[PDB]
Amino acid sequence: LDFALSLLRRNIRQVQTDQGHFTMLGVRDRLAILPRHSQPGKTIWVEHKLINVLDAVELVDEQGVNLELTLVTLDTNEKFRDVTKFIPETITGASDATLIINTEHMPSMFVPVGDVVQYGFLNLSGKPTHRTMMYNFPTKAGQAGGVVTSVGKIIGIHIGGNGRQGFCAGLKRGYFASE
Amino acid sequence: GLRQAVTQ
Repeated sequence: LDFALSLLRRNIRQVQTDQGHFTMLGVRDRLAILPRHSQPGKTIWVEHKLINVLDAVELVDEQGVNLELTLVTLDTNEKFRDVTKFIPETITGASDATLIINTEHMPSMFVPVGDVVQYGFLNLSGKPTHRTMMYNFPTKAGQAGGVVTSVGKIIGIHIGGNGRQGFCAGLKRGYFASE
Repeated sequence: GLRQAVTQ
């Protein structure tokens, strides 16, 4: 739990948008990631501070299909320690993953989702979505944005669920290539 | 009715 513990403290923040409470992973410097349906926009609340969003990029694939990820550049002096090195180069499943959740309503919470498998296509609330992975755990509302970790790796971001299963958007280190 | 889920 050392990794998940250090990642929560250094990198994972309680967040609010117009869509409600979400978990947010700071990736490096002022770059952070959120589930697309959180619709950050121009501003978000990070730990009850109203922050300006300088940039928001919604990840889609070459065909323009939703990946349910939104990269945000925050207007803050605070820098996140670089965790891109814990993000695998290709979207990979895992064994015994821990879903890390951190919102005002569900603070500092570890969820034993278990195995994480390649899933692919998912119709998330009527929206076609690609590159998703799945875990057989009854995830619930308010857990979106949750960080899926396994053996020192950050493999996904929780985005949805169907009652008995949880889904995350796969994480590639390539998403975070510098400019 | 497969491959379905809702945002959470």
